[PDB]
Amino acid sequence: AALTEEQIAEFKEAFSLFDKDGDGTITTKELGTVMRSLGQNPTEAELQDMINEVDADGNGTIDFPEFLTMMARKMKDTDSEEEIREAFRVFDKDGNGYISAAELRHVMTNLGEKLTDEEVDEMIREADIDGDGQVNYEEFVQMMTA
Amino acid sequence: GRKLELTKAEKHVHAFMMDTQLTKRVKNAAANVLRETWLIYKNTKLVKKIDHAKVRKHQRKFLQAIHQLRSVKMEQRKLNDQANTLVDLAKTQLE
Ligand SMILES: O=C1N=c2c(F)cccc2=C1NO
Ligand SMILES: [Ca+2]
Ligand SMILES: [Ca+2]
Repeated sequence: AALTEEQIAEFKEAFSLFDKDGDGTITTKELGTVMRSLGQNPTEAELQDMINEVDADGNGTIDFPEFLTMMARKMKDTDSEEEIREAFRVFDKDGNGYISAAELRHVMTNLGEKLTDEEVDEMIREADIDGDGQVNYEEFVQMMTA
Repeated sequence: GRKLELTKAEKHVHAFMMDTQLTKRVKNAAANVLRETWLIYKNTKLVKKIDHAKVRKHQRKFLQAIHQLRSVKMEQRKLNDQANTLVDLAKTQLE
């Protein structure tokens, strides 16, 4: 836990993502809004625990001091190679390590937020390493996380 | 910068026992695991005389307490990933 001056400054900008009304404190209500905008559905009790874990003085909200104190203890990151490969595996219909270019285009143009057909062409150009119209997604994910 | 990396999850499930409802749940369920393990063992290995109804009763209380502990542990895992979601969101300002 040793935040540089730079990280301290950019975590101030980070505070505003949570402090939705700018009053200097994060409430359970603001964390519910934030969490749901990330597509999660924490219960009231879970939101209370989020706050209470960080609220040093016990006034029910998180201020930037307590917020930054928590951040300092959680800076360590880890690579996501395997989680990403499992996301690809959701579309590996026959469980053979491969998704065809046509199926990748189908998935990417219809599910989630979607890509344009021009965007999927650039994706597939990188993903079909062998030019065989098939994507070995383990290898593709390894190249993107290399 | 961080590219595709995300906040690393803590080694083992450790957190959020400040909840005090989770902590009451762990204390009560764990003691009940201790209680029914002892009572099942006694009624199967320290009696001359296995009373199968006694054993069924404590088997039921045993699985209930074990699964309560499981339930708390999964809830702690959910809370940890919720908190790591917020840490990950804030770490995007480092980019
Ligand atoms: O418990 C938390 N509440 C947080 C928050 F608002 C922002 C960033 C991280 C947070 C936590 N980590 O454990
Ligand atoms: Ca606020
Ligand atoms: Ca506070």
